[PDB]
Amino acid sequence: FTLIELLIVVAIIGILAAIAIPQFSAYRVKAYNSAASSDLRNLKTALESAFADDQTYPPES
Amino acid sequence: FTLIELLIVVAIIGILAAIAIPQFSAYRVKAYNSAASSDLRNLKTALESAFADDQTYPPES
Repeated sequence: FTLIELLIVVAIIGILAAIAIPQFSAYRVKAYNSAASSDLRNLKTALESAFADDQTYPPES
Repeated sequence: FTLIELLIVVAIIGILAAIAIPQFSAYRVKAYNSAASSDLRNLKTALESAFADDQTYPPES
């Protein structure tokens, strides 16, 4: 509308364009880690189930 | 408790359910036999006692 109105908008667009976007890197690597430790604690039950069938842990591959 | 704990129990119940139970058949037939041979060796003394009373073995039945 008025030149002064178009001077507040550009003064607010500048504000709302920098709101300290956080580093969402550590908060995701923790999920990837806790998939692998879960997966290992599960894998152990398969190994120690298979031993109590065969008196041996499985052959590799 | 834990699934692995319930995998050792079933691995031991299977063991303690097959411990080579022996054939207790010959070890009992020997007792039945040695009752009858004892009984005969006793019965002979009654026959050969009764002869030395009557000059005869008993009539049958």
